Amino acid sequence: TVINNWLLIEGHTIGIGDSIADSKTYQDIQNTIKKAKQDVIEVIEKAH
Amino acid sequence: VGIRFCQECNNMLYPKEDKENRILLYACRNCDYQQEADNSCIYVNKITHEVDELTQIIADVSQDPTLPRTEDHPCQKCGHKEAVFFQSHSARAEDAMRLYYVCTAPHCGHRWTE
Ligand SMILES: [Zn+2]
Ligand SMILES: [Zn+2]
Repeated sequence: TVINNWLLIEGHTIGIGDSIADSKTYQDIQNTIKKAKQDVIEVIEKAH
Repeated sequence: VGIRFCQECNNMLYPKEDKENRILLYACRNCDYQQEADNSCIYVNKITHEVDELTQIIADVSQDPTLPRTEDHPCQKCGHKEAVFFQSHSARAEDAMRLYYVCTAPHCGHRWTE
């Protein structure tokens, strides 16, 4: 009861602003993905 | 190795022993046709059996639109650049990822494996 009636003051939500990252993070993620795909390609070449 | 057939009944020739001249004779069970063989080996069993598919690869696979193509591997015979390639495409192969190549130039059909 106490926490609910206090939460009536602070509030809570979830949204796109909470699910969106920053440009630097997007660059990091894309770099990591490209490196991983390149490494998989290298492994396939060595196997062939 | 192979199967050889009698010329009279056209049945399989089983090996029969000639206990007089110490020689091998192929004889059938339908008529009394005899023969002398050149293999001199009744039975052969290889358990490795790592057959190179270059005998079993058809040259007609070059017309497949779903196969990858490369131009960094020119054909040994006709020097054509583009050459289809694929993997072993064999079941009962314990482990294999080697590539196989077929030249895409018509009537060349060169099938190698670097
Ligand atoms: Zn016969
Ligand atoms: Zn060729």
